[PDB]
Amino acid sequence: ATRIKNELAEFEFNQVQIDSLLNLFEATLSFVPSSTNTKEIADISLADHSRLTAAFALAIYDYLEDKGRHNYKEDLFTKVSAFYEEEAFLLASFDLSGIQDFIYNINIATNGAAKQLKARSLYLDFMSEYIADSLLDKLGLNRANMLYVGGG
RNA sequence: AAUGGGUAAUUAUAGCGAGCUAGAAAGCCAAAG
Ligand SMILES: Nc1ncnc2c1ncn2[C@@H]1O[C@H](COP(=O)(O)OP(=O)(O)OP(=O)(O)O)[C@@H](O)[C@H]1O
Repeated sequence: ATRIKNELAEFEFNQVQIDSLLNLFEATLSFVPSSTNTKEIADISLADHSRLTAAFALAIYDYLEDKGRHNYKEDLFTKVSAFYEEEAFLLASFDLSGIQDFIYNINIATNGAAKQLKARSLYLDFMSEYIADSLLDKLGLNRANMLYVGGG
């Protein structure tokens, strides 16, 4: 808690610093549970649970501000079981193809052998990173919605 | 007693039965670019 209070003080809430706050949770709160007085939710960390809750809560707003509603107590608080059945979320994805054809393009008599092998598998890691972080600001979203990123 | 003859046994016994050092190096290539 003192690690939180030292870095939450001198801090600004904007898209410039929309992303340093997430690592402040994903490092510090990475092992702290959520709602410990329970019988089922024993393993959902507060770094992940706050990351998913902020991921959904933006997507309700982009689902509702496009349909044209402005009040939030009749389609959320009373029509909760209707929203439990209402399809309101996409699970997007992507798949970067041709990764090993690009990484393992090394051959005998390659003038840079291991440096190009360590660069190309890092290059496609940033490319798989930038496909995420450029789709989210083309939209109105950010790194909470990205549930995973890996090898493509 | 003379005289005629040799007869049987053993045919090697007990051990050691290989030990240690080396078990692929240097180039090409790749690296350095
Ligand atoms: N960035 C990466 N670096 C290293 N290895 C990777 C990377 N991305 C994927 N791989 C490895 O390559 C395998 C498959 O990669 P591939 O490019 O065939 O994916 P894919 O095209 O989605 O395959 P499929 O068409 O069968 O779904 C994975 O099992 C993974 O181990």
